[PDB]
Amino acid sequence: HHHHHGSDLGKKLLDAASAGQDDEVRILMANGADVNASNSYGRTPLHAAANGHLEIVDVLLAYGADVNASDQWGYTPLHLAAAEGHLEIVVVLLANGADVNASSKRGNTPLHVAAQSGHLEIADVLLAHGADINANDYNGKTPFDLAIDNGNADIAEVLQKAAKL
Amino acid sequence: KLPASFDAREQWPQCPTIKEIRDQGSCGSCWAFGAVEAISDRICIHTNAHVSVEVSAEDLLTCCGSMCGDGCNGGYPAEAWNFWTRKGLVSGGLYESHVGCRPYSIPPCEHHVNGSRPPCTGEGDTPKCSKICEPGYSPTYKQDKHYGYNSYSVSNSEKDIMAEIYKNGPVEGAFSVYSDFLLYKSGVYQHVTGEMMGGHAIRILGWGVENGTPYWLVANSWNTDWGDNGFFKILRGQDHCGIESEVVAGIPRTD
Repeated sequence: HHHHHGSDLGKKLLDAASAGQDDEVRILMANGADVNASNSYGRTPLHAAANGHLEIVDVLLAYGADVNASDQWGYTPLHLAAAEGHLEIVVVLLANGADVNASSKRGNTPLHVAAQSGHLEIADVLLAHGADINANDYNGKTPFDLAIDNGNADIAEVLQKAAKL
Repeated sequence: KLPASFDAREQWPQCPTIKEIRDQGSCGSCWAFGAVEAISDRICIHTNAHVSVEVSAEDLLTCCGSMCGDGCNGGYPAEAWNFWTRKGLVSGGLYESHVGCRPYSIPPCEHHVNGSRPPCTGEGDTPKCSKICEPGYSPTYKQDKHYGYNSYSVSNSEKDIMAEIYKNGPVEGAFSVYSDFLLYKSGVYQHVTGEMMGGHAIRILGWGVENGTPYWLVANSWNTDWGDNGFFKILRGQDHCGIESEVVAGIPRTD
């Protein structure tokens, strides 16, 4: 899961995925580009696509992208889609095997980032698919703590409810 | 055909930020400083100095999020340049300079040298994304945003990196830091000994030859009493320490 697949053609695929160039990613993948091309930061085309490029997420998954690739800070594509609020990408990643409880090097899970960023439906979908509400980050904070510390009342209510059971 | 030496400070004398050295403070934000420094230089170069601004490291460091990495705990230059093309960046100068919308909030410190400022400490806490300008400043945060037209990686090629700096201005790069690099004062750096301390991002603004050794001219963000007034030279042409392997840049929106 820790890629560092690096090359000229890999730089092109990473750039096309981060620029939202759907047709250019299709051309590079139809001609042998490495779907998990990476670099010294462990970032892959699917991490770049998680930043709101659903059609590119679908193409890279069709070519076998590692859905749980972890970069040098321990973030996976699911952490980034949850942080940026892209509900449909979070749904597709989970339907393709994404680890709902992946923990970054500073202990941040996808649920911590959705509670911190104020993305309620994403928090609800991760919760329903198994996210650990008692996970502590580097600062001993749980997702409820971060929702509370960031003023996201609705998410804190949902998390408060889930601990009640 | 490229000259044997090139210094963006000499090629674009009317762009003051190319000469300036910043201080990231007790925060692992080199990824952010290399980006806003080179972006500041390119905004001036590509508007023929009609627009000269210090781009805010604070804005980039606090608002990008996990797409750019971990704030004061390390970050990712390619997504920093992407954020500038996406959301833009406001202006913002040095700590307590009151220059721009969001000047840097982390105080300067001594990096691997003795001096009158406090010693740098462990990576601090990342400051909050506060989308509001300093009270004394006008325009508003939204109107102060400067946007990039595009961003891109440069190939791991000495020649392509020189051509890109020559034509479009300073770029951001990263390299592996070994402990002998922390003691740099002058000369062309070449790793000889020391433990690996990690990858660090910087701004490359030129190249030359010194003592028979080809080199890249680089700006660090450890203030001016570190290195050679804040700058350093490192072996060029051999992807030394990975210096030619993670170069990124981009063109500003001339709007």
